[PDB]
Amino acid sequence: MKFNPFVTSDRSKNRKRHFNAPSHIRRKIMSSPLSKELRQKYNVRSMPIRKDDEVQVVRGHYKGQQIGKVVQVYRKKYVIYIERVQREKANGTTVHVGIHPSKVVITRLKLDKDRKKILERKAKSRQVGKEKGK
Amino acid sequence: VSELAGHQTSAESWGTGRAVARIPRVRGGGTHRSGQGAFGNMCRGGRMFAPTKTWRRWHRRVNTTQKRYAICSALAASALPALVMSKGHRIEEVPELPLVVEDKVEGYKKTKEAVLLLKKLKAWNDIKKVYASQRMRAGKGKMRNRRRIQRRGPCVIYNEDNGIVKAFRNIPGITLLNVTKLNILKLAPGGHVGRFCIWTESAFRKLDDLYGTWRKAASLKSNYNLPMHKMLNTDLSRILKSPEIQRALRAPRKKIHRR
Amino acid sequence: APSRNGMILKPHFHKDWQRRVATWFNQPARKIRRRKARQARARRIAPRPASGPLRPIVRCPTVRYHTKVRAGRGFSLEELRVAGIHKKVARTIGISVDPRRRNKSTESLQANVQRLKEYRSKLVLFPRKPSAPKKGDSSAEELKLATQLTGPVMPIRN
RNA sequence: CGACUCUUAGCGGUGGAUCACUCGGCUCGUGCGUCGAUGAAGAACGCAGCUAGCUGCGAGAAUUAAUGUGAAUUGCAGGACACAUUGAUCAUCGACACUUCGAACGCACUUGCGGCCCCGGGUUCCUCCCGGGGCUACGCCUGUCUGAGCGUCGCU
RNA sequence: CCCCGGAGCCCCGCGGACGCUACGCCGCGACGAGUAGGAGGGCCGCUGCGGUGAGCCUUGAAGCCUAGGGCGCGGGCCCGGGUGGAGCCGCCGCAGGUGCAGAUCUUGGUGGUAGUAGCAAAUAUUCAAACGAGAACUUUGAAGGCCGAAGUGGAGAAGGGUU
RNA sequence: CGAAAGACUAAUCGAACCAUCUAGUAGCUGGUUCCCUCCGAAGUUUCCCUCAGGAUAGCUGGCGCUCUCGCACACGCAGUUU
RNA sequence: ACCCACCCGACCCGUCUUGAAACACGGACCAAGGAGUCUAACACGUGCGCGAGUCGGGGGCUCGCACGAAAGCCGCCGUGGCGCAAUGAAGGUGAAGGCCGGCGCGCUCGCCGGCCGAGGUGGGAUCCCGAGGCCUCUCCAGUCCGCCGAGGGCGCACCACCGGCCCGUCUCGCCCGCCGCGCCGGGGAGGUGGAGCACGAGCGCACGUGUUAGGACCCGAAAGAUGGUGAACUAUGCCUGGGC
RNA sequence: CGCGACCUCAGAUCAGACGUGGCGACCCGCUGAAUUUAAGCAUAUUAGUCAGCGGAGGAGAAGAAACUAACCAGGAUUCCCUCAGUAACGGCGAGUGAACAGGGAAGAGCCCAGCGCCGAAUCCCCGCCCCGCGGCGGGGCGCGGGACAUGUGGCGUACGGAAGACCCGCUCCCCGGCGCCGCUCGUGGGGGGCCCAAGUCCUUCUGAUCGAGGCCCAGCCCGUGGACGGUGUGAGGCCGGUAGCGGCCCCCGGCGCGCCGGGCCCGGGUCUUCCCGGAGUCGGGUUGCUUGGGAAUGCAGCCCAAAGCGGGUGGUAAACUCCAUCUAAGGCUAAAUACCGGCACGAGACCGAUAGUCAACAAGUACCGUAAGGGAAAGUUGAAAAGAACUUUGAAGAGAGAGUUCAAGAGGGCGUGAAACCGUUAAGAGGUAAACGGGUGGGGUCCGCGCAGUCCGCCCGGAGGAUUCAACCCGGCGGCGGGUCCGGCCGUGUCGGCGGCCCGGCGGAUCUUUCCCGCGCGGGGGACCGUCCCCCGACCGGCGACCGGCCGCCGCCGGGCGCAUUUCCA
Ligand SMILES: [Mg+2]
Ligand SMILES: [Mg+2]
Ligand SMILES: [Mg+2]
Ligand SMILES: [Mg+2]
Ligand SMILES: [Mg+2]
Ligand SMILES: [Mg+2]
Ligand SMILES: [Mg+2]
Ligand SMILES: [Mg+2]
Ligand SMILES: [Mg+2]
Ligand SMILES: [Mg+2]
Ligand SMILES: [Mg+2]
Ligand SMILES: [Mg+2]
Ligand SMILES: [Mg+2]
Ligand SMILES: [Mg+2]
Ligand SMILES: [Mg+2]
Ligand SMILES: [Mg+2]
Ligand SMILES: [Mg+2]
Ligand SMILES: [Mg+2]
Ligand SMILES: [Mg+2]
Ligand SMILES: [Mg+2]
Ligand SMILES: [Mg+2]
Ligand SMILES: [Mg+2]
Ligand SMILES: [Mg+2]
Ligand SMILES: [Mg+2]
Ligand SMILES: [Mg+2]
Ligand SMILES: [Mg+2]
Ligand SMILES: [Mg+2]
Ligand SMILES: [Mg+2]
Ligand SMILES: [Mg+2]
Ligand SMILES: [Mg+2]
Ligand SMILES: [Mg+2]
Ligand SMILES: [Mg+2]
Ligand SMILES: [Mg+2]
Ligand SMILES: [Mg+2]
Ligand SMILES: [Mg+2]
Ligand SMILES: [Mg+2]
Ligand SMILES: [Mg+2]
Ligand SMILES: [Mg+2]
Ligand SMILES: [Mg+2]
Ligand SMILES: [Mg+2]
Ligand SMILES: [Mg+2]
Ligand SMILES: [Mg+2]
Ligand SMILES: [Mg+2]
Ligand SMILES: [Mg+2]
Ligand SMILES: [Mg+2]
Ligand SMILES: [Mg+2]
Ligand SMILES: [Mg+2]
Ligand SMILES: [Mg+2]
Ligand SMILES: [Mg+2]
Ligand SMILES: [Mg+2]
Ligand SMILES: [Mg+2]
Ligand SMILES: [Mg+2]
Ligand SMILES: [Mg+2]
Ligand SMILES: [Mg+2]
Ligand SMILES: [Mg+2]
Ligand SMILES: [Mg+2]
Ligand SMILES: [Mg+2]
Repeated sequence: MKFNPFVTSDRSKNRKRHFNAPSHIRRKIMSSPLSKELRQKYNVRSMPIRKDDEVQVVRGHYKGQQIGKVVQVYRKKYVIYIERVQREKANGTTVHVGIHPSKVVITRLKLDKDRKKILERKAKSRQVGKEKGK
Repeated sequence: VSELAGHQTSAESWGTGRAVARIPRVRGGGTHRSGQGAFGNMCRGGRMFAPTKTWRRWHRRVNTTQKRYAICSALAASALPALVMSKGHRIEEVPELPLVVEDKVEGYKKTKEAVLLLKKLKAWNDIKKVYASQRMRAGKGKMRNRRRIQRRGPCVIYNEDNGIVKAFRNIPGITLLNVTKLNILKLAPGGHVGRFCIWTESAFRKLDDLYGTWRKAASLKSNYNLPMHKMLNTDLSRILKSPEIQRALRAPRKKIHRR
Repeated sequence: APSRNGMILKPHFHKDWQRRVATWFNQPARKIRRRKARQARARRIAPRPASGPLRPIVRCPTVRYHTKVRAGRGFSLEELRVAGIHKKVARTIGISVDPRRRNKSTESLQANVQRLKEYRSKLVLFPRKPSAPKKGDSSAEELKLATQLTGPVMPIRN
């Protein structure tokens, strides 16, 4: 259960919170898991997906073991566009098909300074909890 | 329903003589809502017949002995495998029905322990059946935060939380009670009498101190004892084919004289 | 119209009463709020009784109640004078004082002096500074209790 | 058989019931309990690269600064930026800013007429002229200055 | 002059239904109009809640439609097929904004009336051409007509507000 | 307001219009939602500023209780008659 | 169950009405909506708990309430309500009687010892006792078991009647009492008013029906009241223009 | 005829301050109806209610007795429960209607004028310096102004107070700063930020899964987390969250210690001598409203108009008289209490687009009205726009093919798509309008058959074929039932232990203060009674409350038995 008497557990409230979410908050919502490989290395479950990570689509039609680079992040549409994840429209023009970030797995991160410091913060909290549990 | 609901219009009846129908009709304007039908419980817009009030007598208060009588009745039938099995609880492989346990079970701080306990005691197959029942609710309570529904599980009466109520918490189905604060809403859910519980020896000792035996007061509920029984020999089959009674009955006329 | 036997009864629902119906959906929320606020006040007045001040014993008025005895509002001045507590100080040690109480009979007076005497015996006046001057009790009766007294202080039992 | 009419069924229309959804209501509760001449509420008129409405803002006008965040915004354009840099975008909001009416204040409501001090062009204080700036409501209190009275006195 | 773990049974007292949800099951008689009105029973029906069905459901829920198959005195119900595309029901309790043909009822929709009434105030149109997919109606030219300077002309006021 | 018609006062005048008191009151019209089963009326009484309504008797239903004995072994009651 | 045929039957519903197929009203058709509710108070019935009691509110103690604004507990458990006592306008008064023996004159009156203790008549479900049968494969003896049972009893509830007691009231009477002897206080007999007593039945909770007060089954006036908006139409006055 | 004091008055765009409007759920002061009820109506009622005006605050108002009472007396205000639908009012009709006591929530008490003493000992504003400065303050210094004796400040206010003499005991309280230490209850106060568990494992459905079985180890992992939401269906483990006395960073609060700057020489009792109270107010008369308040509950106007052992109250007018009880005509005060407005949250046996707010949407919008005001309708393609390229007919709208989609029998007002009503297709009928009830017939539509439906099941007789038995013993296991209650555990009624009784506790208006402790009372012992527990023996219900042996019976497994048996099959 949730016991904190200031959170909500109220369909209408959670959905309204979700759909009318502000960009910086959507960043967090649009997170996606690391590959087991990276999960081992960084000590982090998942990361906020970003403009030019390398990525697999895990479920759907485009479900496949190819590793496409991310193309853009349409936070309004809760979606990311990926390199070869696309479909030919009526008149031949390719159109980047949206995939939801959570149905995707990050194989290669785009590491900047800030992304580096984020991963350092998440790994540290994870190991504090393991120390507290032990 | 709101006070102003339905009456926020100003609407007069065009009286008789206009054909139409003597309802109050919205006054003036160049809209669809003009010369309509206000206030009447029948009209669109309108005003529900006998709008519901807040001061409906919601709460309902019950005599204290009666409340206790119910709670004794539920306890008494938490024994009786038949009444527990009939109430659905898969209590087939459980070792003894007023199921009482060691008081390390106060100790446990992890679900891990609490589940392992339930599997040794063979009470897990109730929890298993709780998982099996988890399904979506029928209809409008879905859109009002009652979306999922399931079974009631094993009760677990404890005497003191030394950690226990944390341990049994995520195990779906389980409700934990204090002995000193029992509740008929939980001991007889659905107003239905049986329910598999799991006692802690510390708690299971305390019951007689709480409720008082037949020749001893409550000694904890000031002025109380058990309710006395109306009839003692419940098995009437043992009565009716006794020597004493069948001695004194005419022989049963049983021929069938048809027309 | 009345029909065959019944109390010819007068209800008072002729004014606009539904405009002034007062529901009680508060009450649980209220009861808690008081209770929190109560526990806070205890914690603020740290070793002082949660109760309040000590209050006198007092008989009720009228032939009806007469026989019973309650807590009164505060100890009279004569009762403080005889006990030998300066009225302005008595407030500072948790002794209720009203000054509007007469004192008719000497049976009610000596009882209420006895009360204050007893209070002063079983009271633990802390010194102003941790450095200990006169009046202020020993650090023994201080360490062994900086304890609050639950319930009414020296309760009256008829 | 013929047309037409009636009945039933199939399929198609018309129409939007039903069912299923719900970023809305309705009710009960909790905490706090804050507007204004330092110009409120309300109104007006403005402001977007393409924008009418809703919203958001005020000639610094879909916002400036700051702090937090850490790559977008995205209908299309265009762009920026080096996202190893105060740094996109959101959020917060303490600095800055805040057109005109409005208690509404120079007097009027035409958006009309003014007065008084200072500044720039205009002069070379020559007042004009133009532009900018600052004052110019009523009531009232504490003081201040100037006064009034065959009001009550004193000295001359 | 004996025992039913065996008389063999139309009566069996040694143990007892195929039957016994004892709110069950069974037998005999009698009777059955009904407004207003009253009461009982509804395994009749609607929506939500506590229980409960190791219920049902993308291998197809609800709803909808059906010259298909049935049940019930009836309220109603169950199955088949179609359509649909995401939830829904049985039982035990509790709860109610719970069942429509009518209210010159309310809101929305649709007919017959009906291709009917009707498109009749103020004399008037015709020929050719152009454009154009297309001309009774546009435009140009030609003719014939009217308003007849108290104008069907030429300019404002108010009002409109971009005409 | 009226050279007077109760005329006119924004299609409204023998008392304008708007919002509220207001869901104003109504012994009077109208309507009042599923099935089966069982029982089943009254339009007469007295009183009433009562006569298109109430009250009160009556007539109806429901709940019962107390007894009775077809369990070879009955008292009481009647829209009769003697 | 779809269509068609034929014989017989068969006027359109709703409604008010003594009477509706009516030349009585409402109704073109379909969908959705649409009217005996809730609160309070009373009464009776029924179900449950406890019972001369019962009671829960209000308050408090136990939790951040996930379920909890629940659940539990309280010398508050009873301040208090209702109930356990009436009757009188009130001052007030306030439900026991009998018997026996003795002492006062047994005076159907006054005082002292013992015994019983809510009176009696009729009817009363039911219990109880029970003469006597009625047999047993024989003549008698003879405990055991029934079945019935004439006859006789205790008699619940309830009903009818008669007694009795309490309060009010009247009438008539004769005695008692003492810190205060008094315009003091107390009793008796016989009527008569009382929503009385005569070995208790209530309290709380729940459902039902009925009756009310509330918008009170739903729809409906003509009116009434408070506070505001309009003389752009029109009525009349005035100012300033125009026209014949 | 001047100059100077003061008094009363003006004027300043004089210096510096304040007030004005809004909101209005709650609150305070006025004002104040009528529908309505009374079955009519006028008093009454509706109601001191709606509308009207005024003014506030986070609450307001009230409040420290000119009180209750009549007691063995209580002791500010507010709130709840009760008092109580009571006392009372009332065309004594309809109807209306309090208070004290009692129990709670809370709890807090104070200050002037006066009377007096103190060189006005007081206040405001200037100006210079040091600190402090986003709630203009401290300290110092100025012959720098003014207020003030027509009275400022200290002491002091009815609970008495002052001044005096000696009885006693001793001396911390406040603020302006500047630091510093412990982050100080939802279990680290408040705010902000950023963080923290476990499967996309197998197979298999599916357009997509989130669905269904599965995952040896005791049960895939995690589980203080199986709330909720999102993600192409239904997800504890995909993502955000959720749990946690979990983490880190900011900021702010609140309280603890140190230093400085100031202020501050601040008691009590005892005896004496003094001191003491709010006027056009009380009170009366009155008229009008108001109240349950009745020969006047409260408020008013007008007239009269006080006193000081007085005055007020003491619920029936007055006189006499005793008692009781307060101390009016000046003021401040947190708390429990209220809250349909606001900001910010949480929840629901509520509504689910004719509902729920007028308003799920560009709604107080469009639109109407001169104006006050009135006031709608209107949600849904799909998982994704993949929103139909291209070919062709047409001036075009419209089509026909093609394509996308799981589907366009989802085509931009597009989920589902009822009925009325219409078009057509098929079938059937047709001069008494249609339609209907009952009864048959004919035709259709499908549905069940049968390409014999002769339907099964027992038992038996015969005829074929095939496995191991049953019957019996033997060994093992399990179950039932039984009495000898045999032996022991188990418990009901009784009796014995007075044995638990102090190693058995509660309760008691039983007793005792021979006791103890604390102040005749409280607490604890100590007797006593009632109730609940140990020891063994005896009798009895030997009770479903169990064990152990023995018996009898049953069943299963395995041993035995090979075939006139016991099965299977046709
Ligand atoms: Mg509505
Ligand atoms: Mg449904
Ligand atoms: Mg208290
Ligand atoms: Mg058709
Ligand atoms: Mg619609
Ligand atoms: Mg019948
Ligand atoms: Mg009927
Ligand atoms: Mg869907
Ligand atoms: Mg409802
Ligand atoms: Mg209809
Ligand atoms: Mg024509
Ligand atoms: Mg022109
Ligand atoms: Mg009129
Ligand atoms: Mg109505
Ligand atoms: Mg009438
Ligand atoms: Mg009957
Ligand atoms: Mg009539
Ligand atoms: Mg007639
Ligand atoms: Mg008819
Ligand atoms: Mg006729
Ligand atoms: Mg009519
Ligand atoms: Mg008609
Ligand atoms: Mg309907
Ligand atoms: Mg009853
Ligand atoms: Mg009645
Ligand atoms: Mg009603
Ligand atoms: Mg009306
Ligand atoms: Mg009138
Ligand atoms: Mg104001
Ligand atoms: Mg009337
Ligand atoms: Mg009437
Ligand atoms: Mg009238
Ligand atoms: Mg009144
Ligand atoms: Mg008002
Ligand atoms: Mg105040
Ligand atoms: Mg006062
Ligand atoms: Mg009081
Ligand atoms: Mg009462
Ligand atoms: Mg009144
Ligand atoms: Mg003075
Ligand atoms: Mg989930
Ligand atoms: Mg989901
Ligand atoms: Mg996670
Ligand atoms: Mg009055
Ligand atoms: Mg008197
Ligand atoms: Mg005040
Ligand atoms: Mg809609
Ligand atoms: Mg709709
Ligand atoms: Mg709506
Ligand atoms: Mg819909
Ligand atoms: Mg739609
Ligand atoms: Mg729809
Ligand atoms: Mg489809
Ligand atoms: Mg579709
Ligand atoms: Mg559609
Ligand atoms: Mg849809
Ligand atoms: Mg045909």
